[PDB]
Amino acid sequence: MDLKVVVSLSSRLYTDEIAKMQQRIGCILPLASTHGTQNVQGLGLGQVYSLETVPDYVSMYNYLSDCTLAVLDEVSVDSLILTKIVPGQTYAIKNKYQPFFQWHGTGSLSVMPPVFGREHATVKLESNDVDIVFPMVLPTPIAEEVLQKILLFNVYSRVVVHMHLGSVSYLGHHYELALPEVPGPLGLALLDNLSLYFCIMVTLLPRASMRLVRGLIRHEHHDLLNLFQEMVPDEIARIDLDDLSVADDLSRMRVMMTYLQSLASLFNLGPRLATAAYSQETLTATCWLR
Amino acid sequence: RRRLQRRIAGLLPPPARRLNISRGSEFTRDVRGLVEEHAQASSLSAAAVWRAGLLAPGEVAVAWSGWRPPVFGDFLIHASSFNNAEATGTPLFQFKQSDPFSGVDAVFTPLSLFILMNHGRGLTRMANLLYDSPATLADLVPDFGRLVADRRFHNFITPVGPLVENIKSTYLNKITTVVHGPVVSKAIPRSTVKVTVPQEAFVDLDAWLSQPCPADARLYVALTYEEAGPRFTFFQSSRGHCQIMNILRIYYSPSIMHRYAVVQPLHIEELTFGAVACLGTFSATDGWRRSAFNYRGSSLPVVEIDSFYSNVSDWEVIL
Amino acid sequence: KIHPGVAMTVVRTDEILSENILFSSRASTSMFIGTPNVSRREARVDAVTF
Repeated sequence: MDLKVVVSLSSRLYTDEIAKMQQRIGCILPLASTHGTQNVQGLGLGQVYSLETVPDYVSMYNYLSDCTLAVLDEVSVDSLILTKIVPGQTYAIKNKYQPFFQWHGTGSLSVMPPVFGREHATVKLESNDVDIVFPMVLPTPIAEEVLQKILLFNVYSRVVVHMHLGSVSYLGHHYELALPEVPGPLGLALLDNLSLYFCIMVTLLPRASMRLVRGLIRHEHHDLLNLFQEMVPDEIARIDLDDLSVADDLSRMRVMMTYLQSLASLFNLGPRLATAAYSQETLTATCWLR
Repeated sequence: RRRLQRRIAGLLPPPARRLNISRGSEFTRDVRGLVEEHAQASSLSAAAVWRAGLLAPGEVAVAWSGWRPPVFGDFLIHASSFNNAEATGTPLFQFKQSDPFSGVDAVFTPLSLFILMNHGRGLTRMANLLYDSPATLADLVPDFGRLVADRRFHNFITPVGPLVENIKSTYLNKITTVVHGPVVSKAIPRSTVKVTVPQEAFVDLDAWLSQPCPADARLYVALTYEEAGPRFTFFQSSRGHCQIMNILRIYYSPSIMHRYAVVQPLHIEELTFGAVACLGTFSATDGWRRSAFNYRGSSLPVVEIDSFYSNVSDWEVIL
Repeated sequence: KIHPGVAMTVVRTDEILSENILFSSRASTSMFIGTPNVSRREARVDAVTF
């Protein structure tokens, strides 16, 4: 099978953009179509993430998941060669992301809208008077940490602590990420579906486990418990008055475990990449699309 | 160590990716060797089998190519639980019977699966024309009403994908369905097969919204629980599963408060508003050409998803 | 139907379907013709796309 997509530039290219883009070789880029040749419009997330001041991260996630994915290896004047990514094929993905994320052995990569500033992963192509941004790729635990930090900022907008939420921490380095104030009705719709799931959880949450955890905090202390600061919550006082029965606990768990699969799969936004055999000396890995 | 050179000669050549053709009317042997994909069914001669090359390991080669061989799950159903005038390309649904040692399964096509919903309360005209008695289908599920009443009907039915071949037996019908792979028929003229789903049961989700177009737009099934009897709708979309759950919640937003208003959820299990499952992908450009489906009397409108690629998943609950 | 104290200048635009005539001098632009190679894009399940 032959997966080569060449993108024709509508004008020439100055030498500084040539020098900048040849540094950006091997990164994951999105595409508009899956056809043979395309123009510079429709490449990158810059069409939906414009040169503006208010981002929208979840619509960027939608634009990432809806379109296909590719990798940029050969770049010259007037022309630059891309290699598509289709399910069923394996690829090599190099680690040319300037927030230098050390990759775990045989974990799973995840693409990402550029959270570390627009100017960080952007090539200004003034020759074709447009902009190409480069979507971030970083591992899945850091991905979920960034995503839940984004949504917790979106929900703690209306309350106030800021530096302890809008800045990720890694073994390699701690980073800061750009924060908007409103993600629009699509971010509110993600919070809508999250609160829908959450309120039906607290309808159907089991009561044997609360009766465990009351006596467990009053008996034991752990890193899994010291966040309560050795204080029982009030709903533990006004909930554990009831008796403990097996049948409705099983009937609660038989729907709780069904719902939590959907709640995980709602956080599957953005294409995922289950890679294999990452080497810390080549800065690449054998990957494929899950 | 020179035999290793012959081994690497026998192992090297990939499928031809590029080919500098010159003219079209010449029809060179090299472009034929690019475009010739080996067959799967041939006449029975050892020279004919050798040219067909079916003895090659895994994939076919005359003494890897981005192509997958399809698997063919086999089923057994009673002859009255199925109509032999079903289309070839129609998806099927297995209902797990309750006996420990079974042998004979229970498969429902959506036309047959409709009359498990209507009896107890156009398209329904044909569903009553083909499967005339609901009583011949109301018993393959033993306890339908209790299983709807506690809303654990979706985790009992796993989709098996589209149908291929129906050897019309007398009593115990044997059907072959593709659970996975390129859906293609096992016929001696190997004709193409197009998966059909009836039109009134199938609402588009693309044009329901009324620039990024991928090649693989998936097809989703969805069982939904209604107080007017549960429904099986189908969905075509070019989105991710993350998008499919949110846009399906927004699509089912009238029906959830419809069920909330008519039936209060007295227990804790009625709150599940059905689930979805990816039935697989197909071509996003040439998708869903309409067609007609005749029985001896009537004709329902029916879509035809052409050149389908079957891939079943589990159930993710709508809520 | 009584005039206000302030007038206006109605600007508008008009699209016109014209037939343009393209003229160029002989041997203006040398070019190079490549090799028209074919390729194999996608193996959809019943149909391949070249």
